[PDB]
Parts: sequence; structure tokens; C-alpha cells
Amino acid sequence: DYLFKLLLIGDSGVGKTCVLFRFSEDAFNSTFISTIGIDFKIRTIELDGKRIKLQIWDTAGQERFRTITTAYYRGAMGIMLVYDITNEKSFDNIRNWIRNIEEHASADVEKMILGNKCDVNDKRQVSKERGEKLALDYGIKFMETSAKANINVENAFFTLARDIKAKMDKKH
Ligand SMILES: Nc1nc2c(ncn2[C@@H]2O[C@H](COP(=O)(O)OP(=O)(O)NP(=O)(O)O)[C@@H](O)[C@H]2O)c(=O)[nH]1
Ligand SMILES: [Mg+2]
Repeated sequence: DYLFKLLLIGDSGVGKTCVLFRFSEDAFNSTFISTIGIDFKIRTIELDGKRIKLQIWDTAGQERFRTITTAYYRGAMGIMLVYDITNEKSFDNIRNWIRNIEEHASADVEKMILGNKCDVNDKRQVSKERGEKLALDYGIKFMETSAKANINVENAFFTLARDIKAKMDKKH
């Protein structure tokens, strides 16, 4: 059945690993252990009766693997651009990521922005409408997710996968 590669991209500690863990194993680890070695996961979804194998590449947020993370753009097909709603600096840094993808990844790559840590509204620094407006500016999808609270985690991955399926099916 169909195989889609997926990139989780963002600053260190936005919750990329936790987002993949909630998608893969429907669980949450309150601990923060930074990703060093880029590791992929296969998560099988069903879109309109078709099984699609999502090869999800969980990249390291640390600056010393920027050059290493970028190398994984080849054949990526889809990229989750994750920032932390409680961290404007991470949100400011997704502009840099989106720009890097436009220049270095293929034109037909599908992009979505996730406002992660959406459950923690108390420490919110980034308004939902500021993420929506940025997504609108670049003409890409956006939704607020919580890996901890399991909000829009499946929805985000099904939304992105559909946009990849739609472009792929239209080639015929
Ligand atoms: N409240 C809350 N905390 C979250 C959520 N997602 C992740 N976190 C927390 O944020 C921290 C970083 O999560 P992690 O998945 O390791 O982030 P990362 O972006 O993969 N980090 P790195 O790029 O360095 O590997 C952890 O303490 C984790 O529990 C979420 O949806 N809600
Ligand atoms: Mg990670």
C-alpha cells in the first residue's frame, strides 16, 4: 500500500518527539529527552478505505544538527512545522524553517504548521490567530495540537496525508 515520508521540523523542545509518540503509540512521556540521532517511525492510517504507511522522521531541534536535519528534505513529501504556543521564539523560528524548505525542499512538498502545547493556555505566548495568520500568509494549513492532551494529533497527520494523497492522485 501507499508510503508517505513525513518530517517533524522545529526548535528543540517544541514537542516533535512527543507529537510522534502520541501519533505512533497513543501515549505521552512527561520527561524531556532531546533527540540526537534522527529516528523514523511507521504509522499506518486509512484515508477513504486506502491504507497509507506514514514514514515519520523525528528530527533533532538542537542547532548543531541543523545541517543534518536539512539533509532529510529529499523525498520528504510532507513536513510538520511544530512550534510551542508557550514559546514565541520557537514560533518566530518556524518562519526561518518555512523559508529554508521553500529554498531547499521541492516545490510539491506539503507543509503544515502545528501550534503544540495547546493544552497549556495559562503560559500561552502565541495567539491561535497569529499562527492561523502566518499559515494564511504562506498558504499552508495550521491547527493547535497537544501531544499530552491528545488534541488534533491524529487530525493533523490525516489532514497533511490527505494534501499529499490529493497532489499524488491528481498526477493521473
Ligand atoms: N504540556 C505539554 N507538554 C508537552 C507537549 N508536547 C511535548 N511536551 C513537553 O515538551 C518537552 C519537549 O518534548 P519533546 O517531544 O522532547 O520535544 P522535541 O521538540 O522533540 N525536542 P528535541 O528536538 O530536542 O528532540 C517535554 O517535557 C514534553 O513532555 C504537549 O502537547 N503539552
Ligand atoms: Mg525530537
